[PDB]
Amino acid sequence: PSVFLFPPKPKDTLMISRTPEVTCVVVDVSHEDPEVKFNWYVDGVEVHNAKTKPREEQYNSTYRVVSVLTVLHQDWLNGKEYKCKVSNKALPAPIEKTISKAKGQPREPQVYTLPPSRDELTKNQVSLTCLVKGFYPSDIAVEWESNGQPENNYKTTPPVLDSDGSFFLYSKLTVDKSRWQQGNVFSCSVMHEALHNHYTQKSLSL
Amino acid sequence: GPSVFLFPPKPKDTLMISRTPEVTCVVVDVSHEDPEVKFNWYVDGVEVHNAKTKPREEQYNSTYRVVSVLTVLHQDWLNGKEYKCKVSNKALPAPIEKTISKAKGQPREPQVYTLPPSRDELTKNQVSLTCLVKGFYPSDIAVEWESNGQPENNYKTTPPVLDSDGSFFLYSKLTVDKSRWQQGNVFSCSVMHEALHNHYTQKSLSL
Ligand SMILES: *[C@@H]1O[C@H](CO[C@H]2O[C@@H](C)[C@@H](O)[C@@H](O)[C@@H]2O)[C@@H](O[C@@H]2O[C@H](CO)[C@@H](O[C@@H]3O[C@H](CO[C@H]4O[C@H](CO)[C@@H](O)[C@H](O)[C@@H]4O[C@@H]4O[C@H](CO)[C@@H](O[C@@H]5O[C@H](CO)[C@H](O)[C@H](O)[C@H]5O)[C@H](O)[C@H]4NC(C)=O)[C@@H](O)[C@H](O[C@H]4O[C@H](CO)[C@@H](O)[C@H](O[C@@H]5O[C@H](CO)[C@@H](O)[C@H](O)[C@H]5NC(C)=O)[C@@H]4O)[C@@H]3O)[C@H](O)[C@H]2NC(C)=O)[C@H](O)[C@H]1NC(C)=O
Ligand SMILES: *[C@@H]1O[C@H](CO[C@@H]2O[C@@H](C)[C@@H](O)[C@@H](O)[C@@H]2O)[C@@H](O[C@@H]2O[C@H](CO)[C@@H](O[C@@H]3O[C@H](CO[C@H]4O[C@H](CO)[C@@H](O)[C@H](O)[C@@H]4O[C@@H]4O[C@H](CO)[C@@H](O)[C@H](O)[C@H]4NC(C)=O)[C@@H](O)[C@H](O[C@H]4O[C@H](CO)[C@@H](O)[C@H](O)[C@@H]4O)[C@@H]3O)[C@H](O)[C@H]2NC(C)=O)[C@H](O)[C@H]1NC(C)=O
Repeated sequence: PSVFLFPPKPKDTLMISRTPEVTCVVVDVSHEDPEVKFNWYVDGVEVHNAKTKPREEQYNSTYRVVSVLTVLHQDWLNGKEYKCKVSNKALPAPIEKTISKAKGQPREPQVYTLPPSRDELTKNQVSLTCLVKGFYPSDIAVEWESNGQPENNYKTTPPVLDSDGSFFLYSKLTVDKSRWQQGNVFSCSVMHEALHNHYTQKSLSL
Repeated sequence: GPSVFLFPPKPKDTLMISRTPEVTCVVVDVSHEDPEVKFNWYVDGVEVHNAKTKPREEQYNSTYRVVSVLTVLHQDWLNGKEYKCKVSNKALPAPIEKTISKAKGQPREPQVYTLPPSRDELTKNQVSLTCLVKGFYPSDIAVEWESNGQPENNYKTTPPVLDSDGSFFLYSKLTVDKSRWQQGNVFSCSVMHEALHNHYTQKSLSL
């Protein structure tokens, strides 16, 4: 049996309206031993808010038991430490897995929008590029809009550790060349904890 | 018991006949009770005997580590031949087998575009030169920066990202002093991929 611990979504922790949560996933539970017990602690103090989602039966005669704990936005952003304690009959000793936010001074991202290369103008579609660099930690959310409507044909690279100790990434939005040439306005939206109101956007148009 | 890992060649090694592409089979957690290890190599299911096995190395956790390296032909790898490493040990109920090959699928030619720094970034001491590569399959690729015939140092490249059409794309960012950019120096982004003619292409960028 193995224990995995997953952090909340960056967008959930940056907006008060949303609900962030820490997920503790237990895999490779055998048929003979389906009993799994969960204990949650926050900086040592034990909490009792966790809930256990229904367990799945996978393609190899095992079970995946998942426990979810809701966290406060400010506790996570302050660097509080969350640990998941798992006990099972097959285990010799209880397993403890620990997670928290990355430590360090947060740094404000810089957002630049880049128009399509002149070479790409011969194609039927063009690439709109959003460059975000110099931010820390790596938790971040990027979205594209146009006239207040979310564009959906975009892909974002994972954060990459830059040479100065910060992170950078690129986001690529693909639109029809006709939409670009007509003067439409496209925006790149960035959410990070070091930004004022955790939000900024840069526009891009011909 | 022992665990087996199988590593593919480096992309530059398969794309240039001057270099030597290799496939590495690694066996870890070999106990002192049964330190003997045997390797059997198979190319498309046919056994080969030109592999080089290196003497076992004792790790500080009281376990041995044995490595076997097979040299491959460039055209064999690019044609999708499967390579199989078979590891035999007396502590194993059965031999362990691992197979590796190039990703299946029709190759697609990369498109390379160079993007100048954003006008907003010109207020900084450092500016960002962006190289965009998209539409390539498989994801094995090499991206390098150079200027005036000499390689550049301060560049980073993102991992390949699966796009919406089933092909890959990535970005490479070169960081230079604004003074060098504004003086008209020419920076070029060179890309190595199997779908390219001569496996090499180059796109320049300057002011
Ligand atoms: C028998 O079957 C078992 C189950 O069957 C399934 O498993 C597969 C075989 C597959 O074929 C399935 O078809 C099959 O049904 C199987 O159990 C396997 O075991 C695997 C390992 O043995 C394990 O792989 C690991 O996966 C994790 C992450 O897994 C997530 O992502 C995958 C996709 O990549 C998802 O498919 C999966 O469901 C998991 O989902 C993520 O977790 C949650 C839950 O969804 C999400 O978070 C929440 O999301 C919600 C919304 O959905 C909310 O947003 C909420 O707020 C969130 O919290 C999360 O988003 C999901 N992810 C995504 C993308 O959506 C990988 O991380 C593992 O990679 C490891 O790689 C190295 C190599 O060892 C490890 O070292 C490393 O560990 C850590 O690395 C850190 C580095 O940063 C380091 O700091 C740590 O110290 C280090 N830890 C340790 C201990 O070293 C990584 O962990 C790895 O690939 C499979 O996930 C698991 N199955 C399932 C279903 O989970 C058995 O193997 C199989 N065989 C046998 C013999 O039993
Ligand atoms: C006893 O100790 C062994 C050696 O550890 C070292 O020595 C001891 C004394 C300590 O000092 C250690 O701190 C020290 O590290 C352990 O062996 C290790 O076992 C683990 C698994 O149990 C192996 O992890 C696997 O690593 C794969 C990648 O490994 C490459 O990259 C490593 C750096 O990140 C590098 O250290 C490796 O040597 C290897 O390097 C590549 O080698 C090839 C061929 O030589 C080259 O072509 C590449 O260019 C090299 N690349 C680089 C970057 O250098 C992972 O891919 C792999 O993950 C895969 O499998 C897991 C399942 O386990 C999947 O979940 C995952 O998705 C993925 O598919 C895995 O993590 C590790 O490599 C071993 N170390 C060595 C040196 O071989 C023993 O485990 C330990 N025994 C016990 C009981 O503890």
